[PDB]
Amino acid sequence: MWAFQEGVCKGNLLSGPTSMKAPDSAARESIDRASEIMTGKSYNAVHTGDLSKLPNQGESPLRIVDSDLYSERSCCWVIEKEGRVVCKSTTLTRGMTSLLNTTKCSSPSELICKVLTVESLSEKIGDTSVEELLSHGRYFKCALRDQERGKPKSRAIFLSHPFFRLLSSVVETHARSVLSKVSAVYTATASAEQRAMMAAQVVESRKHVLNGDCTKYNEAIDADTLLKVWDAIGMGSIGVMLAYMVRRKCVLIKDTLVECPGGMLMGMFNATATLALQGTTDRFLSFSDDFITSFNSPAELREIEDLLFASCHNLSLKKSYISVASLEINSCTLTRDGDLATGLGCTAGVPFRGPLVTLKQTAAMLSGAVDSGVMPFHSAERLFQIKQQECAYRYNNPTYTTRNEDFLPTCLGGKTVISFQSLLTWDCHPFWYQVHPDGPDTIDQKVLSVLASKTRRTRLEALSDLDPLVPHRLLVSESDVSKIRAARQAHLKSLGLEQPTNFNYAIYKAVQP
Amino acid sequence: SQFGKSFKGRTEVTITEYRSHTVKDVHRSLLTADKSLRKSFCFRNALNQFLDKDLPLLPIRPKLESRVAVKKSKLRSQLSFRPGLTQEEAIDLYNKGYDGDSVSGALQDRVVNEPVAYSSADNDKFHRGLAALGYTLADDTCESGFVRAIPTTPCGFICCGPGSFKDSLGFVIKIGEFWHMYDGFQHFVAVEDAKFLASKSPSFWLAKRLAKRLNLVPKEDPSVAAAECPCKKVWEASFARAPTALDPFGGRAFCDQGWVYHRDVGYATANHISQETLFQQALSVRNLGPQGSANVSGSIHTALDRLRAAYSRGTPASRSILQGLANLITPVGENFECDLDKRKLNIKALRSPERYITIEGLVVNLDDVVRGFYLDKAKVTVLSRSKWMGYEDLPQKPPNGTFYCRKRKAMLLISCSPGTYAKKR
Amino acid sequence: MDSRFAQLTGVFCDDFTYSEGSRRFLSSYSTVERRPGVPVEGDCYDCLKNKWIAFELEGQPRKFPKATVRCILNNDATYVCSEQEYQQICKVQFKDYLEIDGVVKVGHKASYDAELRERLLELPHPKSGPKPRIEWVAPPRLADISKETAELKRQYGFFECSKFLACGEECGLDQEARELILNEYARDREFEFRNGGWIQRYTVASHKPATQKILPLPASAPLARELLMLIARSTTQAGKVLHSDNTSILAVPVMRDSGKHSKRRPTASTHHLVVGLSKPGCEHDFEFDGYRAAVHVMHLDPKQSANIGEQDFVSTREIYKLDMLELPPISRKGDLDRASGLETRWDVILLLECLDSTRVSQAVAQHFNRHRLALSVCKDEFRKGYQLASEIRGTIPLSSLYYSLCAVRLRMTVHPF
RNA sequence: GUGAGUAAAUUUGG
RNA sequence: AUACCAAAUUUUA
RNA sequence: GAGUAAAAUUUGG
RNA sequence: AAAUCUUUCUCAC
Ligand SMILES: Nc1ccn([C@@H]2O[C@H](COP(=O)(O)NP(=O)(O)OP(=O)(O)O)[C@@H](O)[C@H]2O)c(=O)n1
Ligand SMILES: [Mg+2]
Ligand SMILES: [Mg+2]
Ligand SMILES: [Zn+2]
Ligand SMILES: [Zn+2]
Ligand SMILES: [Zn+2]
Repeated sequence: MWAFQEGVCKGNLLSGPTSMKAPDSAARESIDRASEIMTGKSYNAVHTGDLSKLPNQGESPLRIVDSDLYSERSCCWVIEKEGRVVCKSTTLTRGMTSLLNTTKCSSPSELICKVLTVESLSEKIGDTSVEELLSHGRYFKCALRDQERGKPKSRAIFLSHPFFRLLSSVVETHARSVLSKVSAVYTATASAEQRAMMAAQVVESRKHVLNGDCTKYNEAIDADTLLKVWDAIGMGSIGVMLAYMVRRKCVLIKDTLVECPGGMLMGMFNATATLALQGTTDRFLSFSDDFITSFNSPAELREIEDLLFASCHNLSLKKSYISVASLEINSCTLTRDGDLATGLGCTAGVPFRGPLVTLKQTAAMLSGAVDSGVMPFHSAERLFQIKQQECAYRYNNPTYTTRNEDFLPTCLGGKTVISFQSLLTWDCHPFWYQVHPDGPDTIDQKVLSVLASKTRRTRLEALSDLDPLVPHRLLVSESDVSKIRAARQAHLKSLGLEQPTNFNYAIYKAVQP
Repeated sequence: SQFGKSFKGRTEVTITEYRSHTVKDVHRSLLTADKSLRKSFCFRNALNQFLDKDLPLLPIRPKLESRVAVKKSKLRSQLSFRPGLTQEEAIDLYNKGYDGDSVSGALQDRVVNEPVAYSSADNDKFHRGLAALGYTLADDTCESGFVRAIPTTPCGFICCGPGSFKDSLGFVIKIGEFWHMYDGFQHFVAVEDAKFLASKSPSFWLAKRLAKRLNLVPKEDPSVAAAECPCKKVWEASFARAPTALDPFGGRAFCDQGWVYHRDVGYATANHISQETLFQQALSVRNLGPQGSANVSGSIHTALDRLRAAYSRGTPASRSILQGLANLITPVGENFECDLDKRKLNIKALRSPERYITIEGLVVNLDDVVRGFYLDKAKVTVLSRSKWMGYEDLPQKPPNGTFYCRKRKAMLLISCSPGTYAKKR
Repeated sequence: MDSRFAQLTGVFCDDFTYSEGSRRFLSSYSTVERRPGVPVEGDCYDCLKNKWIAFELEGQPRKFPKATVRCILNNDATYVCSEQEYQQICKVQFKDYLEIDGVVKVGHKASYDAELRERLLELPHPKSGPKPRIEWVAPPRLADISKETAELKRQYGFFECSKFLACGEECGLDQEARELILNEYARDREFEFRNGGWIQRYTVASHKPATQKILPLPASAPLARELLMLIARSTTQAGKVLHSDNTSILAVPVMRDSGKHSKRRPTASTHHLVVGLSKPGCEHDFEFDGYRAAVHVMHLDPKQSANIGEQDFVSTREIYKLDMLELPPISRKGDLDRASGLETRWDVILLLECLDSTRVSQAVAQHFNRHRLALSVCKDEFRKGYQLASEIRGTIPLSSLYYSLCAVRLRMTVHPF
């Protein structure tokens, strides 16, 4: 049916593909492509564009954003038990804490200063050295990412070492800063739609638009290119160390370590790779492997092709195309006058995940559609009514509800089929507030979150309810935590209060006027 | 003894690391959401619970009623500038026994952009999902006229046209090295020490507005006072009211580093900067100094360098436009040389062939402005020699857009059009 | 406020007391000594004199309020301060030389920098690689899509029946007969019966892919919603017959045969054999007690079942219908058939897309969107975006790709763009 | 590798 | 030359 | 088992 | 047996 749409349609209505396959095949394929590129047979990974005009940031103070170094996302931790190497998946928080424990350092910034101020690669920084950190920081673990529409073969992703992440955060922060200072039209922080609007304005002075994509982007970004950019902007020894670890990277596949001298392993440095092109020319509006340049004559198109080749931004001949009436970037398509292209576009369907979460997600999707020009409002109302009927078919059995109140949704035993306009303009029974996109969490979300919470060790003393002005980079010991908690509790008791009363900004503001 | 296990070998850790280590874990269920909700009748029991106890306590929200006529337009970014708690207010809430972490999360001013293709006559902002139906966020005639670029009925005062200062209107102005705030009743003076706005009564409403405009923390300082003060005379004097919507701070410039505020008007509820009003806004503050009203994409220093480079070669009109843009983008009081007459000319900014600046999502080629495009003559680029279906014919004075021209029988794209940017009407 | 001075500040407040016991100097960098709810205006605070103190170096002012007292650490070893008391306190307390480390900059050049640069130089480097020659031509024509579909058909061919796709239509049996047929088919297949449920046991695997062919399209899919809901319910309800209003299925857990000590209940990873019923008339016919029906199987993993069961057929159809050109009638093999084709077969195609857990039709749709938007494309390479047979394996995804290409061809045939 | 048993997904969706 | 945190959800590379 | 990066919504702190 | 290295439950030794 997507083939018979009159307008633009990505085909996002169904869910993305699923896969229970092992990640070995995809990771091996990626490494093989990188190796093939290294031989100079398929694509270009040798950067020849001039980057001498990028401003030097070497004089800036070395600052580390601590929050970027802790998360519940996965990472690879490396242990050398008996001369062998063991790579295990852990949280980035646990990996960073283990790193800081091994090299006795209060904070990551202290660790980076210590690493930068030693006088030998063998000098100890605790139970380790810079040589050992570089050896361990080049090890990656492989995994599979699925549920991405249009990719029947899911993509290989890689968990990196905490030390690698620590250096990457610094270099990427400074690459983004240089992009903000040097890019003709800054886009590293804009959304897809904002990028499309800016591109529409940018390409309005030339006849032809090159809707462009790059292929094998991460496999064709070489350690030499990364070091070239980092030296151009002045990352010094941090950049040298990161490039060295990238050149010597090894990926654990199943039980074997496989060397991958080429590439950067699936988007490890998006801003640096973007700067590799943006630092040589101002003719492209791009981030990562997506650019929307324009041209007037075939000679200008040849110039564009040469510029892309020289920056290791190999044009994807499968997907790149030339257009004159439209322009598309980041899957957002606009007409040359800035209008959104008629059609469903990127509109995605809502799968069945609960009686009320399904309706709330449908409401959010339809609100997004109608705020743009995707569909008229009455179509959205009809679709919402149809969704309510489908939810009634799915969820109106005793295993979900035993109620018969009139105001309830028909999918919960009621007889109310709400109008989209009535719901949106808070013109409904309060039971429906949870279904409004801006409303509070629905009953299903609370139930599922409770189920997730009740799945179980020993907790550290909580360090909540802090003074909102205390910087989070300050240090605390166990006794400090105990003393701070005791003082706060004493102050609360002086106010005749139990646990601090939850503060809702909206509610509190509503009491102001 | 969990501290000695989680942080073995260390006695001190940052608050960030400790808090990240005290994060509760969530285990993803292997069942579908449907089966999870069915398990043990958890959702059924929760629905009973909610209908019996939680639902009656839910407050009733007001119903949206205000609508305006809207028309389909280009895809634009609707900008909402939601302010966070002020520093003193956060201290007051924390010392009152409220959650410190929640208060900290509400301390930061947020700016969000939402795509929308629908515009009203007065560039109103719309409720989520109701732009097509024209439900506006906005809800005394002088209050209504103060927020309008062109008030319907002048009242003989500054809010609604040229005139002097009414009682409900206050102003904040800069004299010498001090900020004078006058309401008609109370006159106060404030200074900037290091990162604080020190004043006798920071709780003063005009003082709060000034603190928000200068990006400073209010502070109580008895020993702040000024020597000369024309606040009475300027309060009794009459100033021209530039035709412009209120800046995101809710104020309107009336003189060099001086802004008028209305007590009942908190923050701008309409798009301050748009494609049709950008150049008028720039011209209004030509010589009023930095305004800090329009956000620039990228680096402010780079944008000022590009503006200076274009300014170095241009006619007086283009020079005035460039200075107005520089004032529009420069924050008030910060370390910026927005005046494009004392700023140093950057050679690298001259090296580049095209000088682009993005203000509130509008991309402007300063080179095009220098040769008089957005205000004098439009730019025409031929797209094809075939007539495209569904496109209107070329008007005599076309605005921006795609048209079919019969005079040469071609599809033309019009950009940088005075019919879209100047719009003298 | 700068962390560099933190330790220095701590030395300044060294067991100094006031008011008979209370600490005098409170360090801004100390989390315990900080006064909660009080903004910081210096490195430390003197409670006795109620004054903020900051420490500065020569020619290095720090951004603090003017009311904060500055203790200037002169280049020559001396500590100047407007307040004499703080001067004496600094003189005594900074008895040991407390040299403040300089600010480390991002471009800092480490001692081992040259060593690592040499190491990098000795390691392998990429070779230049060839510059592609790009010819920009018109997008592919109808003949190219026809060639792709013909290539798929020639290489794989067609099954004789629609197999599980036929389960989108009523088998013409009552609930009792459907349950009887399903249970008796399970018995005849020699499935283990345990605890009132069916288990399919396996011992060895050939470790080769199953035969792949294209599925012919049934006439219609009136039971699409019912079938998807049944698959959704089978995610945990496996081993017993599940009934809907107009049809039924049987999901059998597939577990290994250890022989004596074997798995007896499914776990999160156990696969299912989904058995469904359609009208007879193929090699899969099964008869019992005079009741006849075609029995078709589908081997799914848990993720595939969960993904399939969650799709909303009706809403997807309506959303597509919102802005759809007229759909032409098509034959069993996705060919334009004005005389005898059926427009309901499009529903069947939609159902197929719902059943395909790889959703290759999404890749085809994205490439076709690019095709319809394109004025010029790269010669011989853009055409090589519809060749997705190497990305997928199995009858269902192969048929989905084939009918997606057929949809593209039909669009180019009946509604040229 | 040997032996033994049969918490978790069936309870409860037309 | 320089000059908010997590959980869930949607989209995007 | 699910990484890097961007935008946004809700909830919690 | 099939969309085929997946269909890999527990306990003691
Ligand atoms: N989920 C994602 C998606 C994209 N990315 C980055 O985006 C590049 C291009 O992703 P793509 O899928 O487009 N493949 P790419 O090799 O360019 O080839 P293709 O265009 O398919 O021909 C990748 O390399 C990564 O850096 C990522 O990190 N995570
Ligand atoms: Mg692209
Ligand atoms: Mg690509
Ligand atoms: Zn008035
Ligand atoms: Zn005054
Ligand atoms: Zn058959």
